[PDB]
Amino acid sequence: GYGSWEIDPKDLTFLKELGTGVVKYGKWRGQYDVAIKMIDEFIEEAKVMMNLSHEKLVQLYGVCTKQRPIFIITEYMANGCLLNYLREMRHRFQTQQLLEMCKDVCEAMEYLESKQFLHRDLAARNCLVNDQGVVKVSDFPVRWSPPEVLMYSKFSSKSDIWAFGVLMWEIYSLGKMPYERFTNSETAEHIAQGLRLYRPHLASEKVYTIMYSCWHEKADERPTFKILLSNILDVMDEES
Ligand SMILES: Cc1ccc(NC(=O)/C=C/c2ccccc2)cc1C(=O)Nc1cnc2[nH]c(-c3ccccc3)nc2c1
Repeated sequence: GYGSWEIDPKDLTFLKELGTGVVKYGKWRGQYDVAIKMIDEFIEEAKVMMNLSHEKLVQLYGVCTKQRPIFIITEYMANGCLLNYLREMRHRFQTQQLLEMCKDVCEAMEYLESKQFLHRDLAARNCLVNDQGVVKVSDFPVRWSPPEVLMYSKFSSKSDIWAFGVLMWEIYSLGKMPYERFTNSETAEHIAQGLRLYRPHLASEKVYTIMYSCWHEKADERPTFKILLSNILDVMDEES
């Protein structure tokens, strides 16, 4: 048994399909909006989620494991995927809020960092946005990877840092694909040569400094999420 995490499937009301396992929108005891994910490796995700809880991380509500198919149930993020939000919902946010989106993600990642947990696929496509426009972290990505990952499969806290910088770039470019004119192969070559993503027009020089610091050639020279959070706050205070 999964203790207090076990949900009675009878308490669920399915309403709409969200993405295809299969994720659906519904209500839990007719009161709470939820997302429901249908299918040992699948249940591994839930176990990870039972041990992680933060305001900017998509929250597990429970699991249905006594019935096939098995369900994983989370909070419902009304505005969907961050990538699509950036591309399709620009009428709903101003330039000042771009940094707030970065701060939301940075807070989630600082929490993960403190738990010595690696995300390994940080990108806008893996973030969700709620009804209030709050961004939360959810769940080969060459364009989000540092040279040591592409060359040696060297994953660390510093590979999440690199990926975060690319995410910041995604936000400030309003959801452009990083290295938009290159293939994955070309991107890897260019990254190894020390080429870096240009400054998006919406990014001030101080904002760009933050994202650029995430892309230092030497992993050990990249900041931590604790440092990045303080930098973002400082810029927020100066530019707002
Ligand atoms: C159901 C489910 C189960 C598990 C996970 N796993 C993690 O979040 C990982 C966390 C994590 C793990 C480790 C570390 C960090 C984070 C996610 C989900 C999940 O897709 N939830 C969801 C919520 N709201 C949504 N809104 C829309 C939408 C709305 C409108 C349009 C389109 C789409 N789709 C949604 C989907």
